[PDB]
Amino acid sequence: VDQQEILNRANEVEAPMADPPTDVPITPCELTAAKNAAQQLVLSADNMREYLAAGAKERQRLATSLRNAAKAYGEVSAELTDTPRVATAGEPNFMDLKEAARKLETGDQGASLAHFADGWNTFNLTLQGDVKRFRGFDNWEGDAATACEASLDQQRQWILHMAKLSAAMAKQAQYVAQLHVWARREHPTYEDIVGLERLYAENPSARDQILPVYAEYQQRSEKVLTEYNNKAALEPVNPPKPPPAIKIDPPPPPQEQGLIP
Amino acid sequence: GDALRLARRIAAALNASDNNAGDYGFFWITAVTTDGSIVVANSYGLAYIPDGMELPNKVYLASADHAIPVDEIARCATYPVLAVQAWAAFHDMTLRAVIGTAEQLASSDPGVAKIVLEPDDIPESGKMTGRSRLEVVDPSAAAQLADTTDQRLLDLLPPAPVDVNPPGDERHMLWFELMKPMTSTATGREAAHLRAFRAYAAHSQEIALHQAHTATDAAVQRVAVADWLYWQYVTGLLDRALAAAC
Repeated sequence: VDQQEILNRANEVEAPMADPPTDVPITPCELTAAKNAAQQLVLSADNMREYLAAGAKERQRLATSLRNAAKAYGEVSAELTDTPRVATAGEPNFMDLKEAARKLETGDQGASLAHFADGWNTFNLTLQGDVKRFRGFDNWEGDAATACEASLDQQRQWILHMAKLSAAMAKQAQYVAQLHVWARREHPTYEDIVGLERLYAENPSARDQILPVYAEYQQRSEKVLTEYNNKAALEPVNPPKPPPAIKIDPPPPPQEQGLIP
Repeated sequence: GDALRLARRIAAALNASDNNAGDYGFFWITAVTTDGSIVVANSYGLAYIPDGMELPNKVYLASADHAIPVDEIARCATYPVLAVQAWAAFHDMTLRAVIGTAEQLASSDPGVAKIVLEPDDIPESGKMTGRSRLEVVDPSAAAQLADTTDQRLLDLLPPAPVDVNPPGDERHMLWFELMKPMTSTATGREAAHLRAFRAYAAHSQEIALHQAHTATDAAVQRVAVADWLYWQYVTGLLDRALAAAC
């Protein structure tokens, strides 16, 4: 049993963990489903960021409890809710082919989403590497030591769960970026629809064979939009509340013995 | 009771190559009741009969009736089977038969004979005569066309336009725009088709207005005035139908 070990472990557990990312994920294009995915990630990252601050307050309380446990062997306004779910559209309504094309290729095409995914995946890896703060004691033994080891273990398991959720949001943003490049590949490019409209305008003599291509060009666009409405609907990330740290109150002053010779 | 054969005759006549010239999504549907009343409907817009086309004396157009609510007219837009059904529904009659080609007929079968047409069953000559389009959709307007002497034909129309120059036949574009939602089966293609057809209606009307105000021939402005009055009716019906479903 040693007091300076406890006093050091308290400072170690109270110390700053990784800074979570703060940059917002911007929608890859101007389609409604893309914006809905980006806004869901905005809400998920905001709620996660609040819950990580709550875990920081819990580690502060655990450090205070460790200091009071060390003094026993000598002398030294809202709460966390769930994440809101962006309401997403079902099968999409009719949209003009030129308009769908013009919206699909207006934006950063997934750069902000990739930066979001990079930041949250790095954050994942940093919290994973920072779990030696919650290991057992070398010299400190007994009932209070076992209770403190249990509290540290609960904080370790919560931190690892938080890392898994950070990885999940990163993979969500990555998925919407891949879905957008598939949509850019499969949907008719704007130059082709404007050129087709102009080629009907040049020879209305070809008007009886331009219409089966446009229907073809419509149908695809519509597969794209249906899939982009269905697959860019992201589940909100609901983190668990951080477990309460053990509360150890300050002890009464120690009785000096050998007193009264 | 009789004239099922006359119904299939006119049903073959609409289905000729005279006016079914590669229009994507255009088809006709002909139907007759137990009374013997003949009703037709196409799949382009509301109260549309093509240019210079006539219908026989018994024939009612389904999308052109006044005893039928405009909201259930617009509900049946571009879906001509449902149109002749709704015509029979409020007009109290039971449909004896529906004629056409079975691709068009795959939608509905409530006690209907489902008459199928083949490439020999349809002759490729239209050859039918009857009422001009103004007399089919607006016989009130066709009667005050007929009491107008050939000099006073400008009393039916609004004044001569402030532009003396012709407006420009952009109709080959607006028609195209019109055919664009007909390549879709998404919810809301009906309404977009009706908006593009309303723009085609208004431009056609302005062209007929200028055509009557610039010509000096009897039959020529009678064509132009009848065209103007027809597109006046069509623009009004499309505006009411687009407005009633917001």
